[PDB]
Amino acid sequence: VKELLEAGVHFGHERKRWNPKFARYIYAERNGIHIIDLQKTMEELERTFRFIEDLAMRGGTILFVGTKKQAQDIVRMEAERAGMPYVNQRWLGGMLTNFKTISQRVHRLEELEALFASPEIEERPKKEQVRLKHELERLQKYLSGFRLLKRLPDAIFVVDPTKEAIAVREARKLFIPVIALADTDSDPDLVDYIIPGNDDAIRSIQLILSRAVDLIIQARGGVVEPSPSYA
RNA sequence: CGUCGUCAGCUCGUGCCGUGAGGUGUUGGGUUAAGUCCCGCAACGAGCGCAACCCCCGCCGUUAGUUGCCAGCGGUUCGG
Ligand SMILES: [Mg+2]
Ligand SMILES: [Mg+2]
Ligand SMILES: [Mg+2]
Ligand SMILES: [Mg+2]
Ligand SMILES: [Mg+2]
Ligand SMILES: [Mg+2]
Ligand SMILES: [Mg+2]
Ligand SMILES: [Mg+2]
Ligand SMILES: [Mg+2]
Ligand SMILES: [Mg+2]
Ligand SMILES: [Mg+2]
Repeated sequence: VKELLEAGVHFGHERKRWNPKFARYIYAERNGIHIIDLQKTMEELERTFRFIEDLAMRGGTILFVGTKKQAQDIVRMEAERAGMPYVNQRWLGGMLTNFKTISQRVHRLEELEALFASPEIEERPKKEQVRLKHELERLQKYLSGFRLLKRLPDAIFVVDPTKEAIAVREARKLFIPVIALADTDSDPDLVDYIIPGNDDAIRSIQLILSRAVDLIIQARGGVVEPSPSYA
């Protein structure tokens, strides 16, 4: 499932703005930039995917987090495709560590879908319609990929662990294992199942997250053919 | 009951940070009469306050016509 010229796709990036624990995943540094050893990326993609597989084939949830503008859209696609939750927009504080309270907000979200499907009163004032609807779009913006989470994920997949340090933090306090793609600006030891690759180029964000979702469906019940990628 | 003070404020739940007192939220940019609302945010909500719901005055309509009103008719002791 794994493919090999991801070299055409990413080979990583970032100049000495690096974290030095990431030393082991580096072949050399080129155009004043850290160049990620793909042979290591391989060793890892395997061991990571093995974990991913077992989790799919036991029907266990993955939380997908990415909000850096680059990996932003491709998590709505790729996660819906896996029929799994994600946070696309802002990563609210305490989503895992204070789950039940955050979710108490999704009941509100549902409750608006129900109320605003119609009618059960449109004899409520004009302002209130406006007010309530504005709220509705709101929850929808952050909470959309979140509602699929009815229980604490059995794992979480993150695009930038540095950028999503809070996320990795919340998981570790819960023992929720962490999967992440991570370029050279990252603390490796902080990840359980790790994908040492460029995390800023959508070429790469694409390949890795897709093949992830692919392995997710392929072992879950079915197989599928190409999914959406912006050029 | 006064007062600060009709001032925009004071807290809480759980989360997070801190050995701890405590912090966060309630800070921050814009806006408002206002913790008023907007956006941003390790917070996410909730409460007592703000506001709204009640009374008065301003415009209009309807229900009413006496003890109140008199526009036109008729009388009119000259006082609807
Ligand atoms: Mg980065
Ligand atoms: Mg607290
Ligand atoms: Mg201290
Ligand atoms: Mg503590
Ligand atoms: Mg406290
Ligand atoms: Mg205060
Ligand atoms: Mg305070
Ligand atoms: Mg302010
Ligand atoms: Mg005031
Ligand atoms: Mg308020
Ligand atoms: Mg705030």
